[PDB]
Amino acid sequence: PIVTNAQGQMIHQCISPRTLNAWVKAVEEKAFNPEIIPMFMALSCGAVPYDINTMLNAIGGHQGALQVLKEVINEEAAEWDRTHPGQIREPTGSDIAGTTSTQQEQIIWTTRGANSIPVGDIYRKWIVLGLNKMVKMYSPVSILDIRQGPKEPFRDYVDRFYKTLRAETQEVKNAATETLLVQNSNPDCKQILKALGPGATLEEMMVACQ
Amino acid sequence: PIVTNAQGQMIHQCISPRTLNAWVKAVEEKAFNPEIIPMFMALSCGAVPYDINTMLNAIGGHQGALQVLKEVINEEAAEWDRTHPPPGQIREPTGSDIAGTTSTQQEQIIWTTRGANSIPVGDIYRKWIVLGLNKMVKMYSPVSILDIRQGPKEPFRDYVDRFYKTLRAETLLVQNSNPDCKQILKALGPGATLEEMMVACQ
Amino acid sequence: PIVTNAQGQMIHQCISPRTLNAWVKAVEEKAFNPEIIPMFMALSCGAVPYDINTMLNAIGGHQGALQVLKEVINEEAAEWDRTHPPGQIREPTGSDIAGTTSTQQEQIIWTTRSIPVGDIYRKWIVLGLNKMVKMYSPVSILDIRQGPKEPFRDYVDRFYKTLRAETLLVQNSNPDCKQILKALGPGATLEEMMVACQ
Amino acid sequence: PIVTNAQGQMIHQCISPRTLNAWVKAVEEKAFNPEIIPMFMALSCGAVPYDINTMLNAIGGHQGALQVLKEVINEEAAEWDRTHPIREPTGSDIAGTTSTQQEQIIWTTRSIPVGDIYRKWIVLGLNKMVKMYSPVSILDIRQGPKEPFRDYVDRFYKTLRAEQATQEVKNAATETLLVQNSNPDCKQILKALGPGATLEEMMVACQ
Amino acid sequence: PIVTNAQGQMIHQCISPRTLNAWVKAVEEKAFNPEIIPMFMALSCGAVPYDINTMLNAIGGHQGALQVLKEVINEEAAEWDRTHPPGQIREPTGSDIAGTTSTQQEQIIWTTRSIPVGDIYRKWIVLGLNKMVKMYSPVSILDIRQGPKEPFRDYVDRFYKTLRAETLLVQNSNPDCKQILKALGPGATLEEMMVACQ
Amino acid sequence: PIVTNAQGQMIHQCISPRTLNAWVKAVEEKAFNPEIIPMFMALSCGAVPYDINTMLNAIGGHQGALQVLKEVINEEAAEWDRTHPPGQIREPTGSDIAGTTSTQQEQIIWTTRGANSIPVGDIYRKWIVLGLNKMVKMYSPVSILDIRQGPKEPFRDYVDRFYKTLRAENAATETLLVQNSNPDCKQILKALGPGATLEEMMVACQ
Repeated sequence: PIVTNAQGQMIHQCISPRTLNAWVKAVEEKAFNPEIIPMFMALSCGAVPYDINTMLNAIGGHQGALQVLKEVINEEAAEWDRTHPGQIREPTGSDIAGTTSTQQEQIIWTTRGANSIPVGDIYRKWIVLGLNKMVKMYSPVSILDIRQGPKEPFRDYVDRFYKTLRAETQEVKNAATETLLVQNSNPDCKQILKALGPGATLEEMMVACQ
Repeated sequence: PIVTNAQGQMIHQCISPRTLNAWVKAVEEKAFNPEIIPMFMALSCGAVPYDINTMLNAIGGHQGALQVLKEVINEEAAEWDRTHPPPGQIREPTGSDIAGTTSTQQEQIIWTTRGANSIPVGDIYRKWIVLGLNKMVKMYSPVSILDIRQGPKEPFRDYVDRFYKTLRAETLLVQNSNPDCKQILKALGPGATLEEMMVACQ
Repeated sequence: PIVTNAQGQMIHQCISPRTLNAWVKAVEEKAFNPEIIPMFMALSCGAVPYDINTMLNAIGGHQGALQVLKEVINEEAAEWDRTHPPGQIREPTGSDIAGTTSTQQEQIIWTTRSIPVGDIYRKWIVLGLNKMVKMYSPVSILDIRQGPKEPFRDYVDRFYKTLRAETLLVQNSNPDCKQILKALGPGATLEEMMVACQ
Repeated sequence: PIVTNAQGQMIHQCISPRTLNAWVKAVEEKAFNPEIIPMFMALSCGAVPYDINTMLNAIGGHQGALQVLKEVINEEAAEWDRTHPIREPTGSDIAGTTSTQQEQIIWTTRSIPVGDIYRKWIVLGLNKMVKMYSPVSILDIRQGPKEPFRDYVDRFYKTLRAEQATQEVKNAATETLLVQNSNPDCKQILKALGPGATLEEMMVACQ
Repeated sequence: PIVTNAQGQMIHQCISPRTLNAWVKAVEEKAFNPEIIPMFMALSCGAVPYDINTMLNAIGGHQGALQVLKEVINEEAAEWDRTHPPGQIREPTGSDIAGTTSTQQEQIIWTTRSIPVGDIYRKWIVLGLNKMVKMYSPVSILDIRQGPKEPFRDYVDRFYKTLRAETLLVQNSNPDCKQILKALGPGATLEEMMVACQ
Repeated sequence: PIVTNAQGQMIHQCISPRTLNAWVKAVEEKAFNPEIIPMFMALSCGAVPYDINTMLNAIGGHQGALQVLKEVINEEAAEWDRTHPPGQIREPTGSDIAGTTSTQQEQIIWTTRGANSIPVGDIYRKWIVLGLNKMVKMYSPVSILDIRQGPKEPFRDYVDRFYKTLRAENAATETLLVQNSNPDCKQILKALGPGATLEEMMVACQ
């Protein structure tokens, strides 16, 4: 990340061994479940591209997934260059990816006074795009084929419903609640849920199926 | 959270990996047992809404539960906007600004640390989530206080813990005690403390 | 706890997640053995009643034990109210010291004005915890007798562990040691006893 | 690393016990898998050559590996002295063998980044070790008859990372083998997607 | 320990959960082997008697050992009162230094006026711990004899391990080394002895 | 170590529970393998002799090794006194640098004085590393001559045992490495000609 010294200058601070190991453990445990996105965003908070590359390269397995991320980064870096053909140069696509830029150069870009480019946040946005492709990828089933098992508790069916929905806005969710959640529930709950009338909250539904 | 830099300015500090894992492990282990409420309040203490959403979004399972929280948060945000109707300075925070959905890290700090009309969006948003979390504690409570009956050979100590654990999730203690203790408990006369009861059944 | 900001004002500081887990693990690991009393006192050091309630409420199990504590707290709060009947803070009631009817800020004003509401509430809880330590004590000190081939070292530790939860040491010692201990007369130090039985 | 004391002077900072043990555990756990390179670069971040030698010398096993590193360091030290005839730092000064902590700070804070240069040399030796402990060749990575393409892709790029470790400009032509060594059911699907399809498009079409 | 607030005054700082567990784990793991002495001095470094009693009281087992320590503390406290008989603070008694009749604040003023009551009380406890280290020493130095096929290096470690709890080294060595050791003449260092017995 | 208080004065700061346990665990796990030397220098960095003695005395086993160290410390302290015969501190003797006859405060004044600053902390660390090296060679069981590749041992593992033993005692002679390899590799290794790097050798025996 970036920090200010006693002198008031913007200097680089190395990513901590704790944060790096926390990221390694997260990818090993949480695979590419939807919660890997906020885990990445939290651990990469305030990081410059130099720090972020350390995180990605430190992952041991999942090398096919990391290859998908690196492909996505090249696409976004190319799109950047397309719209962006003793002072500091303007950052290229590879400069934002930290592959052709140094720690110090990345700090100058984020903290300069005129035309401040947050290269850290942009590169984080590129990686979230690749992670979203992987999160969508390890969830095969679509929200339409999420039907409550004959002897599945309604609590657990609701979690599979919204987990799958998460892998895919706030409003497109509300279209699935009143048309797919009630439709795909098992016959024991569909009778009870339709008996609560329209406009019932999700809380009122989960209690009525307990 | 918020911290002061070397110059004395109020700047954002990212939530620590320690705190984040402590909250993630807590939800994994404690489901929505009653003790999840004080854990959130302790771990999110001093957090801005940006930090708090990271905690909620880091949860892996319980996505149906989190949707109940999002309903409660929107309801409370509506109450805010209703009682807080809408160049150069920051805007006045809306309901969604306190929920951190339409406001940034910097804006949240400006609201909390400004000398004029300091609105603590972090504490307000924590209050909204505790309301949603309280709804979940009742929901994952399996047993009713009535089906907690002492086993024929169950120690009274362990029976008392299952009794008050169930009571926590949402004259009766003596009725549901096993036949051996019921004779002993009624023999202690009225007004006996829980200490006296646990000793007389050991 | 309480801290001073850059302006020099008394403000509330959140109990640390480390300290909270230390208390949670202590209750999980040390049950209600006698050493839970110093553990509570150390981990709740400098805490206002708001902080202490976070500690008690964070415990998952042991709810029967916590119910005994709240009975003790109500009794002590009543004793407070009995002896303590515009623009300034009210005088704290029993429940204000228990943090149930008082806020974080009110608790700081009381302590830093000069009524230490934090330490008083700790005294009430230690009183309740003492009742639980005696309660989970399985064996009575009278039924602590030295095994036939038990070393005097281990018997003494097992003896005083029981004594901690709530002339007899020499009586319940094995036959080999009682002769040696009675031959030293009464008033010999425990060092002299432990050396003479090794 | 280098830090400023209360007076504002550049003084040596002792490497922390946390960082040192993290590196010790990393070598114990990660052997010479490819991810040992980022571990070293992250844990040696901001380090002077004095600090870096403490990390290398703290390793318990793998003494044959360190001898490969020490050969590589001497090879790079010779190249340095050849192109570069306090004093001005020699090749051995960057390795921290003939220079002191204070001298290394003077060089870095003028400006020759002796810490970063010596890290660059050690990454060269560690890359040689990553390639060496790589068991399987990329040619013998073929998709199983009932192996899911997802799992085949991960074994493929695990192996591919291990042998392109010692390469400066990585050879992107080798990935074509992924389609060649894939099982007959997916090769039909992959040849049906034509060349230039992204790895995402391949992994979706084989699930 | 003692710290200075923003105003520059000496105020009490509570012992950290990290330090307290380090002390609890140490006594659990290292029993009363000789290395418990330096462990205590490091973990109780800078502590006032209030802090030190927290450490001792947090120990769960070893209650017979702690009972010997508390005996020694009273003896030293009596010796203090023996040699140390309005508006300002009283002069500290033996029990005041032991933290049994003195508060956190009183202890700090004494040290920060002087009298290092923390260091004195640590010194008294080291006396009791030394009595315990000698007491849990099982074997005497004479029954530490080099095995017939024991390497001299390993014999030396058992020799000085036992010797630490409370010219002989050469006597108790096996016949194979005694020939070599006596043949090196007197005044040879222990280093020289270990090379000649390898 | 030494730190500055709010007043700006040089005062002693107690060694951290983290560092001390790290040192205790290090000696328990790493015995007297060569890697014990870096652990000591890193964990004792910035320490005064008072702190360092706390580290040594906290070690539970290896009391014969510590007895060798105390001889070496006394030997080096004598060398100091031989070459180093009203209001401020005395000048430090050999035993003062070993922390046996000097206090915490005395050690700090010596290290932090502007004029004639004697770094008693670093000097005593040098004496102990000298003794610890003697123990590293001593727990080295085998001599470099009896390190021969097993009949079915992979050359990789033989190289590690070779240089581990060599580290315990700058000769820089690899003539034994090729000589003591098993007959299958010696044929291949001698066939690579002189001047081949260790990388090329380890690759050619895989």
